[PDB]
Amino acid sequence: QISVRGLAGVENVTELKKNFNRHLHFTLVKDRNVATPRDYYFALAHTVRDHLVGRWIRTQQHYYEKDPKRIYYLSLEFYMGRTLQNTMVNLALENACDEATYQLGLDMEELEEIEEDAGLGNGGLGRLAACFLDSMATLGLAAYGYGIRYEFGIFNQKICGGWQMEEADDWLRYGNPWEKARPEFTLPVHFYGRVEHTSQGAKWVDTQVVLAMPYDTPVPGYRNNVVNTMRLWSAKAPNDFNLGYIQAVLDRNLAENISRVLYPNDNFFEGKELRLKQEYFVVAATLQDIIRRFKSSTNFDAFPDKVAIQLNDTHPSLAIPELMRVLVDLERLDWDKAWEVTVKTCAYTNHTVLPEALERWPVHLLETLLPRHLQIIYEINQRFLNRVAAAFPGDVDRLRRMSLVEEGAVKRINMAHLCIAGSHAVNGVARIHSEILKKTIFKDFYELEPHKFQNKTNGITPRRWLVLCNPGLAEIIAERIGEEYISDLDQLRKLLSYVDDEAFIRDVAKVKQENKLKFAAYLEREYKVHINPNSLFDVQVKRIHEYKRQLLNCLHVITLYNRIKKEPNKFVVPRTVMIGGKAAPGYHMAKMIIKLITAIGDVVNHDPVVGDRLRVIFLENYRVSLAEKVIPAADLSEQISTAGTEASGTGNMKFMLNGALTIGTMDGANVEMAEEAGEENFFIFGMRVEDVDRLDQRGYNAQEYYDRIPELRQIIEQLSSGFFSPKQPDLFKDIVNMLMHHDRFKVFADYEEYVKCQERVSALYKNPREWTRMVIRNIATSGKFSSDRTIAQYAREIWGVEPSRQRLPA
Amino acid sequence: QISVRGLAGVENVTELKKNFNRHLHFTLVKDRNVATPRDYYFALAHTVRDHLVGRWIRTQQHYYEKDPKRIYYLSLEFYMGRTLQNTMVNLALENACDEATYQLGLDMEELEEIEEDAGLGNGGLGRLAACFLDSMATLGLAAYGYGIRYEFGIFNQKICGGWQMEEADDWLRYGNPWEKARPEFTLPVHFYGRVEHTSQGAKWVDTQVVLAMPYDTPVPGYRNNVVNTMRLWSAKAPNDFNLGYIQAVLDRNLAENISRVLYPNDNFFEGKELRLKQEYFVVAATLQDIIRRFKSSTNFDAFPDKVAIQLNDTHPSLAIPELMRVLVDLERLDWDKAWEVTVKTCAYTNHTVLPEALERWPVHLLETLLPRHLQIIYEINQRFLNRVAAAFPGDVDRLRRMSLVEEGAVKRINMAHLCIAGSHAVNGVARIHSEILKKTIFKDFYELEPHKFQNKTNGITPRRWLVLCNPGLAEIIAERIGEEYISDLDQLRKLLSYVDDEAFIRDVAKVKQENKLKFAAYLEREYKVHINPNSLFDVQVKRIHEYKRQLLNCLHVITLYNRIKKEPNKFVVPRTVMIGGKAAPGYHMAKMIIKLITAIGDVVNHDPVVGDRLRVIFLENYRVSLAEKVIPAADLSEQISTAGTEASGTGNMKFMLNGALTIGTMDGANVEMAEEAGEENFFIFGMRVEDVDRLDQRGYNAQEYYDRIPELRQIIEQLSSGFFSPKQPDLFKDIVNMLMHHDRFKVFADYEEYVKCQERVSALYKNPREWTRMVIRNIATSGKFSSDRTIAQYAREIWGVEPSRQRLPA
Ligand SMILES: OC[C@H]1O[C@@H](c2ncc(-c3ccccc3)[nH]2)[C@H](O)[C@@H](O)[C@@H]1O
Ligand SMILES: OC[C@H]1O[C@@H](c2ncc(-c3ccccc3)[nH]2)[C@H](O)[C@@H](O)[C@@H]1O
Ligand SMILES: *Cc1c(COP(=O)(O)O)cnc(C)c1O
Ligand SMILES: *Cc1c(COP(=O)(O)O)cnc(C)c1O
Repeated sequence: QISVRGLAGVENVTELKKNFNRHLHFTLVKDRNVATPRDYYFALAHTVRDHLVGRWIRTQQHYYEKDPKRIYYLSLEFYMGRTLQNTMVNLALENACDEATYQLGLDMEELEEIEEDAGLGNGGLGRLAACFLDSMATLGLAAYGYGIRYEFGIFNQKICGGWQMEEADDWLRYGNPWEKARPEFTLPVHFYGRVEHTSQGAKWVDTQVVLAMPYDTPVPGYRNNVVNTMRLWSAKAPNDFNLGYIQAVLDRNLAENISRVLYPNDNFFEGKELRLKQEYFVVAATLQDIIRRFKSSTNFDAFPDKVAIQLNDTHPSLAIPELMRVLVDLERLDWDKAWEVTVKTCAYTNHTVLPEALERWPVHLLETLLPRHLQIIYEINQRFLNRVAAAFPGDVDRLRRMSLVEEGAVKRINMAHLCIAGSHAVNGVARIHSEILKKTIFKDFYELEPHKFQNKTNGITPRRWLVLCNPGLAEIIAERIGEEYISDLDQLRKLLSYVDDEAFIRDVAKVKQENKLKFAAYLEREYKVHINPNSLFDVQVKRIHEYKRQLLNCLHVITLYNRIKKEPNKFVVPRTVMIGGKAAPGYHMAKMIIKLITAIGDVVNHDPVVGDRLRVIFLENYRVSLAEKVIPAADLSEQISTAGTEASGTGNMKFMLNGALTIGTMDGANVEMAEEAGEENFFIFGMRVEDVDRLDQRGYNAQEYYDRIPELRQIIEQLSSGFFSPKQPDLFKDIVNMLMHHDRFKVFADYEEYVKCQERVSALYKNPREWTRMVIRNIATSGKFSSDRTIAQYAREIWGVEPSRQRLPA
Repeated sequence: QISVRGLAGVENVTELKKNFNRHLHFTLVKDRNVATPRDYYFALAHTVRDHLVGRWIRTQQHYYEKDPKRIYYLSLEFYMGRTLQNTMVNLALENACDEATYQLGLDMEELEEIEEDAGLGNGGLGRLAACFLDSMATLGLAAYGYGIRYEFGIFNQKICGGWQMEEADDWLRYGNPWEKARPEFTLPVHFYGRVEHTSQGAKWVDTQVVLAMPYDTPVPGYRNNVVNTMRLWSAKAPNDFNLGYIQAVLDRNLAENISRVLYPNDNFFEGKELRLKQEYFVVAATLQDIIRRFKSSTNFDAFPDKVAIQLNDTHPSLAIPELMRVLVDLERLDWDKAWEVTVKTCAYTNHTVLPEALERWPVHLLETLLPRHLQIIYEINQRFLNRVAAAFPGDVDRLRRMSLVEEGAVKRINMAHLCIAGSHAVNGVARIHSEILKKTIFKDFYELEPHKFQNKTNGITPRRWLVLCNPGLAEIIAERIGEEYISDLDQLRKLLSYVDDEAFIRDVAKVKQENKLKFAAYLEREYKVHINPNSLFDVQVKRIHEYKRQLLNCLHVITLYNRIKKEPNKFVVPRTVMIGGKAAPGYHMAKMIIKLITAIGDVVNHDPVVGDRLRVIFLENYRVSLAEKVIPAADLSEQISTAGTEASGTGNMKFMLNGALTIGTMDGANVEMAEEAGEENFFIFGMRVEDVDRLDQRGYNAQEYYDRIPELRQIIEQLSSGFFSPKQPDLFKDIVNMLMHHDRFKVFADYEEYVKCQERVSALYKNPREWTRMVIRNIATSGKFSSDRTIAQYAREIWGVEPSRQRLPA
């Protein structure tokens, strides 16, 4: 059908059809008389998977022979989404599979919808890791993603009576065809125990053992025949575990719980023992695998030449003391030499400055769980602080500020400080964020070792986030500039030559309109909700958080509603306002925000005076597969975090690539997006970081805004009085109280500028041609935000390896 | 190589080789440079499995079209053992696979040893169910085995310092290629709750739900292209289960524990809640499946014409009240009609008369777990006792004896009484056992309904238990009488014509000698133990129990040792005495017996005066795969249970078929074995059932035997004084005390006759030709003990269906 989807050759189509039938019979043990759509999905998945195998084996053989430097990306989260379409895209099989299934009487798009997301992450951080794996394969790096195979990923969200309910994501129920269990490479991981000091070193003894069993998933690069590995560990009890008899067998669940469930907090630290066990489990199993592979190449001098470990935030920070443990206690290196190797091997990426998100573990937990690691951390701390003391003599407050050990009621270890001390490079994830790190929370460290600090602005893969989810847009682009841009996104700059081209303008607008119709149909079909596809699609999709300010959007929506009710017969640009995202189950305020959004919808969507000029929809169960549907359909991307709080954002980049305009604060990567596109082509509003600092210095008083802005006072009085909750008039009192007296994120301070900026959005939407021209200017300058760019920078500036676009032989 | 193993055609061998290579690459994702023997085993298993698929689909299609009466065999245990060789045997692929693997440079026997037993049973009862499934497929019956897929089967036994240790049997660790998960046919099962009485019937409400997910395993018939199904249920929590958040997800293990582990008791009742949950889980899921299949053929009159349910002991007895529940509460049949259907559908097999093995559940457990079922059982009981009262008016003691409800400290439900009331047929498992049932524990029921009571003497499948484990013997038989006997074992009678044939005599003895050499090599290789292959191999393998009297064997062994020490320079026939079997983990006396056997070995095996004239070996981890090795190697089969205690025995039959002579009491099927072969060709000793009754009437006094038999007194004094435990002289005091004062199984009473009979064994072994002739007379008369005979009797006399030997098309 469309060019970028590859060839449908007769030989290939014939072969796919016979292999589909073979799997249906032999693999699934079904015949066509009783097979369901799910069986058909599985038959196609196995058929496509077979095409990965030769390339997977050959890639891994190639790395064994050539022995390149290996990159190990450690993360507690990999938010992969679905695999079938991505695999077809990267192997150039999409049109052939479409044809084959068509000839068998099946609709491939319908089969694609059966696949479960692999939801092994919370949001941005987990999805970044997934985009990174795609880029590393596409750039030919010998890279491995290491994580935990959670039995239950991020919960499925149901909305009941306007409230979030959680249900378990039993994603493995029907089986996962994309992983390969590797029980033969199972490794032991130790917990608890005690340390004995002998004549020749410390010994960690009397430990409890849990086994780590690996499952490998292939990660195909884009049309280069490279297939890298994501290895995820699963917890298993040893067979003599607890070994009256029946109870001992049932108690194996105590060990196996380590990999049972993903902690569902986004940008928040919950200091529970089970989470710490997860963090050590992934690190301990991974490092044995790394060392095994290194020895199969005595001399650890070369370790940093052959190994890079990248820590995705502090979650795998125990890699640092674990590597020291292994080198010192087991390989018998002297401390100084072990430390040199460790520092040169490890690098740390910071993804947040919010204090409630920073990991600070109680010493007593580490003392009990990981006694040798605590000893090592103390020794690291003493030696580090000796360096600080020599560099800044007499500066005793610096010593307390920089210590890895925080004093107080409960002593804690600051894991971010540990990562900086033990890494040769520390980066933030957007230019403003990296600058904030050097100016504020890591200022002391930057003064001591300025060379360590870098920036690596985040990106997204244009395979998943354009070609896969928006084939219509990919095609009209390819018609003009060819296909090379899919792995070299900077080529989209060539589209600036088409900003006055009437045909291109028409095609860009038609693709958006088709995406909007398709999404509006999806809504009716799966959720019996009826929306106007000619309205402006105004979307904020992301995790629910105070700092992301879904509440500010809410205030705007109520303002629009009140303005309509005040002058019903005046024309306003029609909007469909869509807000979606999950709240952490324990985060009461975030759950209240969801209820507020649905409550606003209940009033607005049923007011006959409003008609279809304003609709407010809560998009349930936002996840990667839903992002792939809604983002291509959006007109306006809401990126409205308080300046200084969103380290980067990546949803922002997805919307830019897909032909939405952005309304946003100068926060995270929004700053670089505006710089690339031009400030004239971006709807920027609100306080900058320096304005937030000025407000904090004199003191934020929300009452001042309430007193001076009548439209804002009206809304607060409506909330307080029960206008949006007639049967429970005091329902939103927690929200009002927070806004009025302890709002850390200054919602009222950006309200006026936000509403005024939204008026400018509506004015531009009234002129379709000029709206579309501004869109073309955004799409054309989105190239910087490819994760191929990001990964090439990590490769050259941190890992010391050169990317390659050269094909392996097929 | 050998005839009965089928053809090795060039086309077939070529095809097997290419499919082996295909699976190795695509299924296992390995190349030949890194593949291990385990990968090679899996490649062969997938290759052989592919040959089952077409026949499996076609068989099940055939039953859908023809709609025969379906037989459902319900059991808590299916002791399947390994599947690879059995599958090759039944599909006539053994020689082709041997050739294919040979050409690939692999030894197929070595690959076969990698497969784990499916150990989903304790011993005889579980293995009977497995032999039955093989026979039902071989006889063309539309039969389904339904059970529980335990995550952990019977424990692996380790011997440490002479003591049994248990370790978990993690049989699924590397995956099970023989099962097919069928998550799409998952069914709900209810627990707890309460009963509400409405205008139109009872309602069971407020229940907790656990899901039952089926896994299907193919059961191939012998060369008839029939492939039946064994469906095993696995417990899954619903996704809203318990739905702070993390704990709710972790607590899913509470529901999933139902299928976690097999209770490891043989012929013993442990009345625990988890066991009751297992019993209901299998019954409830199975009956929904049965009813679904029946409706896909409103009129339940025809149900008994289309369905037979066979209860393997009382473990699935809840089928009776569950079927009533469904028919009355859900389908709204009147009680009398529902009862008629239930009785005509269900049949019960009893496998034990030991009081400690009979299931009697406390009413309070059923009250809490299964409140509606208790109500139904009470109603069954009232209506049944009304029938008793009308038949035997005024006999009030009969009413109390026959009641389903046992009065006492705790009221209990007698499940055997429930099964008899609700079944149209009740059978024992050997003629003497069936007679005991009518004379003793079920006498009252027999008087009320004599027509219900039958006998079905047990059997064993000659596919696994001759062709597979003893190909050498199968071959020399086939050379004389052809291959037809493998599915018509009565043809072995033709071998009586060869009892004076010098060539046949030589071949039978050579096959035994080769089996003994092979087993002696296995011992050294895997357990560094050195045995004399010219000695008489004297073997007792079976679960450790007081009633099976491993202790009586022990007394004989010590007697032989003491006789040697008394006259060292006299000739005695050399013996290797092998005893193996698992003890239930909670069964203290059985664990002490294991320790006694190893302690005797420690003394005997290291006494230089004994030399290699007597060796005592404890065979560790006895299980189906070990039985397949040791049974072909045995000379003498020890079947020495106290008369009246072993309902049938099936090991006895395995030894007979494989060329061992039997020393045994007249118990269980030993009686029929002696009758078939001739008493002259069997070493029979000891009390008959009527002698045991006479002793019980006057009172068993063990001291009398101690006082009159000096050889016996010597042994007891050795045990008591610490001769077999120097460092712990009082180690065996529990054993001595039991023997002397509370031996329910009268070990001393059979001692003299046993020792004298063993002397006759030794005398015959000195004459190889006459020993071998007696062997031929046993093998030749073993035909009755095929489970094909057994199943044809169930089919004709209980289920009302005709067996068929006709091939389905391939
Ligand atoms: O760099 C990728 C993204 O990482 C998010 C992130 N930081 C910390 C976490 C986090 C902490 C604890 C548990 C789970 C996730 N998540 C930031 O909020 C985004 O701005 C950023 O675009
Ligand atoms: O009929 C097959 C075999 O069944 C055994 C048996 N009866 C009850 C059980 C039993 C009870 C509770 C839990 C597990 C197993 N096992 C008998 O002891 C054998 O004689 C007989 O040959
Ligand atoms: C991209 C993405 C995110 C991150 O969005 P932000 O707006 O940067 O927070 C979160 N969730 C899902 C499912 C995503 O695809
Ligand atoms: C046949 C068999 C049994 C039953 O043996 P009996 O001597 O009848 O108790 C027990 N266990 C295994 C592994 C068997 O193969």
